[PDB]
Amino acid sequence: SGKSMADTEKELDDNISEVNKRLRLHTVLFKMLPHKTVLYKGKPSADGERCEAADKQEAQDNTCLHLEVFDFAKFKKMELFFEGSNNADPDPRKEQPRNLTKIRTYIYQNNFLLEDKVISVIADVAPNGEPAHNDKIELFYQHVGKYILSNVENPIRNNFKKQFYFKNLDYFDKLFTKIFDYND
Amino acid sequence: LTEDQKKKKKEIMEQESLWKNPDFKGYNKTFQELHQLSKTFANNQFRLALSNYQSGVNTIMKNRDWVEQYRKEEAEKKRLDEKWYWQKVDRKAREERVVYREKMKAKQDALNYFSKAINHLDEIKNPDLRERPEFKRLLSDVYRSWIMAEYDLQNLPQTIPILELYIEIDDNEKEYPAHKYLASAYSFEENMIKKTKGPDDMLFKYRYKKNVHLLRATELKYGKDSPEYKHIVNVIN
Amino acid sequence: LTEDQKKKKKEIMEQESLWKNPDFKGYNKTFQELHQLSKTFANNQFRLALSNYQSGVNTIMKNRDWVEQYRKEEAEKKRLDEKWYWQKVDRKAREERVVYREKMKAKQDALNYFSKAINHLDEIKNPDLRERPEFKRLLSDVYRSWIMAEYDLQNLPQTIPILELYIEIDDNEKEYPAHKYLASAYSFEENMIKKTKGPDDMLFKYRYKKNVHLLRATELKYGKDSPEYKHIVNVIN
Amino acid sequence: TMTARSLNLKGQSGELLSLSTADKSNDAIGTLDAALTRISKQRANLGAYFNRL
Amino acid sequence: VSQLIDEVDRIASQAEFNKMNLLQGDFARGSRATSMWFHIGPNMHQRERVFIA
Repeated sequence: SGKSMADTEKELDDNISEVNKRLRLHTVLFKMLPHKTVLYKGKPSADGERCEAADKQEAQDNTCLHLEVFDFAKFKKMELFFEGSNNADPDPRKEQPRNLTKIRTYIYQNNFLLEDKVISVIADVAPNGEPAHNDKIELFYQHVGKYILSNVENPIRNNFKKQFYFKNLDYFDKLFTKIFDYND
Repeated sequence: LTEDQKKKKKEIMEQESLWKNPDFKGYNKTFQELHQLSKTFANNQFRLALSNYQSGVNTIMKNRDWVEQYRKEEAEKKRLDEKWYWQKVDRKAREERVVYREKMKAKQDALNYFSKAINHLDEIKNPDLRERPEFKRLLSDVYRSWIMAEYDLQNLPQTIPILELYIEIDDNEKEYPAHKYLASAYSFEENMIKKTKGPDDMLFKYRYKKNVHLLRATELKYGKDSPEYKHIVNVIN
Repeated sequence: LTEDQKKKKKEIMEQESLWKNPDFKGYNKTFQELHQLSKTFANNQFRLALSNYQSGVNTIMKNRDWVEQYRKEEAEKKRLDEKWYWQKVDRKAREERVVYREKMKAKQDALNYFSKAINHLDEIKNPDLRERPEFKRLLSDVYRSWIMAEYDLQNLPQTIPILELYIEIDDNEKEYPAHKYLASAYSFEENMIKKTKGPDDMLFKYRYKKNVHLLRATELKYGKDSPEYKHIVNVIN
Repeated sequence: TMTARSLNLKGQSGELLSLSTADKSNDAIGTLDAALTRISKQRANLGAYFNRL
Repeated sequence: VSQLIDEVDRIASQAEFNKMNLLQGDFARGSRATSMWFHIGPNMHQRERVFIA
């Protein structure tokens, strides 16, 4: 019943929160690849929803990580936008996390269907706040129209986070971690 | 183990249990919960869908009992014309055929019942009711038993559209066995193309889909930032 | 050494590795890097071209496994009618025949796949796409495996038009193995004219082209006005 | 049907004035079994059809 | 003698009729347990069994 829905949604809110708390750690990559993975360092740009790769990838003032994920075409993209500047120290083994201001992800291939529609773009504008931040997640739907996850009926809202968004958060946080471990 | 690892370990054990080959304790637990959910749901078409699903599972359970009884009755026979090795092997092969053919018929009857359970759930058109955990909990149980019934008889290509519908339904997706079976069934299909010298588009389609669900199964059971996830992706490329 | 000589030494070793006979780690590396490029390219016809190329090399890799298994199975046979020298001489010769005939069919299947990879690349008509590093690397790798598949079976005249197309692509002309194989294949053709008592125009054509690619391979590996460059020039002049 | 009804193997090992050769002898004859099977049974369909008519 | 032994193994392996192998160890079972059942009368239960290897 609605009890099972409420508990499940809570588990998913916490699942996206714990991974967002791990994603905020990838600041360690600014002073610093696994296969199918291309990482760019950059800055939040344009309208604030996209990440612009740096001319200087190693630059100390980069505050966004742009990761492109490929398989068999570009399949996924993530942009991690961080609040706050990086530590002056050039050694990445010493760097600390920065709460994310935003997480923007794109799905191009391996498109998931939520009630038969594809949410190709997901924009999280409060990834390190209260786990229950569905009103902070914009969904761009293709059959791309803007919907807010909190206005999604709920299962639907639950399927969104478990089938689309948690996936990208955990897929990307791991690919960023691979790059870190390989160069660290 | 950390709060995330403890959660993951606990969940994988619950998921492996969820996909456990059917037995009487699991049967009892499943149908006691489904009937309580039916009473909460108060929908005649769901009640009918559950009645058919339960009849399908009963077909499977009765078959498991038949197979033990049959093998027992055969074991207890005196074989006077079994002087040669080839006679023993022949008779063994004939036993295996009788068991396989009866299991095949039980699967066909069980899937006719599962199909009826789905046809009744299809008749619940109100979107407020189709989004009920009671509705998709049953539909998940039907497809799960359906997938397993086919899997046991090596009908792996047939499991793909049902596994795919299964993981799209009501939060099932984070189930490691669901991705393991998808990966194994896709692997079979890849091997079929390699053996039958089929088209390249299907070879690599199936190989890719094996690798996607192999990688996802790896992520789920062995964990993010495991040597295991690191290795699999580096091989997959 | 100079900075250019140190750089050159490194590059020649990388080029020798590039032309290494296929194995499982090189197969992985080769397809992994070709996999990188088709991803960025995002072109269905290039995706198909790579799908066919990889199926071609898979034919080659499956054959290499077959050849070991065949030789293994023959080695493990007890050969009772093989007590005189000529008898072992025969069975060795037949082993070479069956392996050669199966390798010939594997080459034919691999080249049908490579031909399909090229036919799909031919369908990329936009000159802004044909000039992509992704396009040129795959087209080069398809030609390289094609050259090697023929080379291994001594089909050297057949390697010439493919080597020539290869060196025209994205600085491939600066590859020492490419000029070594061209020079060797041209040398074979020169020898064919001398053995079959063919026309002088073709004798000199093939001799000339042998010497051009002999000298160019020398220049590329040892450097202009090196003891080795000076030597080859003095022989030709 | 057309020659591409079976594995239409052309030429034979050794020196030729063509650019094609047959495949593994073992399969080549096996292919002719396939050719014989494919066409004869297609005649069987026509035979059977005649009986239907 | 040596080749005479090898010839026996080859006869057993290659001795085919209507693409059935009649001598090697595919009796009383090969990939399938089916053997040489002959249907001698017009009705069922008018059958014979042959095995050999």
